[PDB]
Amino acid sequence: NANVVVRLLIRRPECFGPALRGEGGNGLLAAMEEAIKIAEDPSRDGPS
Amino acid sequence: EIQFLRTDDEVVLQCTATIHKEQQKLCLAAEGFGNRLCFLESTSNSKNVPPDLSICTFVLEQSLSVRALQEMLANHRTLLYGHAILLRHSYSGMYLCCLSTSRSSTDKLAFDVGLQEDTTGEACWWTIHPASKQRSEGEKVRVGDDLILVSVSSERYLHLSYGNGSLHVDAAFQQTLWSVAPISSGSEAAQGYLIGGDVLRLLHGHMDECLTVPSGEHGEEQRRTVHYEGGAVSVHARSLWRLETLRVAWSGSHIRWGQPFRLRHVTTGKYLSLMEDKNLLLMDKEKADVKSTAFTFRSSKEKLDVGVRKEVDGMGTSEIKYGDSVCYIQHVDTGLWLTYQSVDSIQRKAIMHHEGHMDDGISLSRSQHEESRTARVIWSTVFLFNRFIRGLDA
Repeated sequence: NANVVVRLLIRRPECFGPALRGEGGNGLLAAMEEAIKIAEDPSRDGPS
Repeated sequence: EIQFLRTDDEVVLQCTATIHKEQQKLCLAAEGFGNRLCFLESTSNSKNVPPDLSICTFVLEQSLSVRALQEMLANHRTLLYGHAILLRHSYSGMYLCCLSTSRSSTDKLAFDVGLQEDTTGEACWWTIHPASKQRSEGEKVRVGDDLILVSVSSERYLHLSYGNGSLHVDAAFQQTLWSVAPISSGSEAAQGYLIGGDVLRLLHGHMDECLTVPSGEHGEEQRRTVHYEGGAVSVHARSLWRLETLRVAWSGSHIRWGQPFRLRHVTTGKYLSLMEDKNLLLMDKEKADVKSTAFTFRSSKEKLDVGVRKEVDGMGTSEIKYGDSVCYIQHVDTGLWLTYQSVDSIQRKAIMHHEGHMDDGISLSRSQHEESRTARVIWSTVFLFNRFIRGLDA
């Protein structure tokens, strides 16, 4: 059940999120820093 | 009734491009010595720029099932969908593979695609998956069909990188359909008969003068000229010529009388052509148009034509015989016959005359594989070492 899941995930790279899509994705490390900055920012964290 | 692609058949892998509103046709190419990476050769601009199919021709060596291939890794048949194929480059003799080392260009997971000497390992093998809904896993392989190839080693589709400024073949999970077109069939070929893409010498007269360019005095402008010469040039590399058909598909078919083609000087890499001054001059690949570079073989000196033939998909009739047959070259558009100037080693010039002399017959002699390979290596090496010298001079 693991090999099939990995094969499907790599077949559809959109499942990895914008950071890991591979189309100019910044990367996991930059993505989580961006998410932290969003966390401090009230406008993007909440619906407002 | 309908042909099926089988092993030991020489094929060219073709892909289509729709860049900038325009439908372009491309083929997979890779030089043997030097760069092992693979580039794309344009085939849609065949009229304006001649394609170089010698490095694009591939041979289908074995087709094995996935389980049989796995057992082999643990340790003349027709292609069937769902099998593993071993692609061998015709010129180099090496095998197509995934390199697993990438340029890291715009794709996180990409693996570059190149040529590999060793057949061991699963990197060389590729699995053929039919893409069309009509085609089902286990169907007979169609002559005209679109295939998606999956790497055995990396499970990455062979695709064209559309986003990159320069189009590149790469192995990734994004899929692109590839169309295979037969170039020739080795078994059905007849010995002693001219075929497309065969390196040969043009011999004239009993003195056996060979149509060649001047020697290695390093002057490109006068190397561009052509003349009849005899002596050791017949066993020298300058007398080597290759015949490329104007058609792409089934380009290895038996050449017939009145069939237009192109002549390329293997050592120089340039193509024979006729200028407006009614003089022969080798021209560059970029400016080598179909009109100027068109030449044909006609059985008899008589000017009356037999009309036109209908092009057939297959080897065809063995209508041209090596040595025994006597041929006369005529430019397709102008209709003129190139003849020796005769105004006087011998160094007799080649001129374009619609009357010509009585003895304008040209015999055909087949070059050896080793000599053809050596001439191609010489051209590909002199090009690189001229680029290096120019860079150092700058």
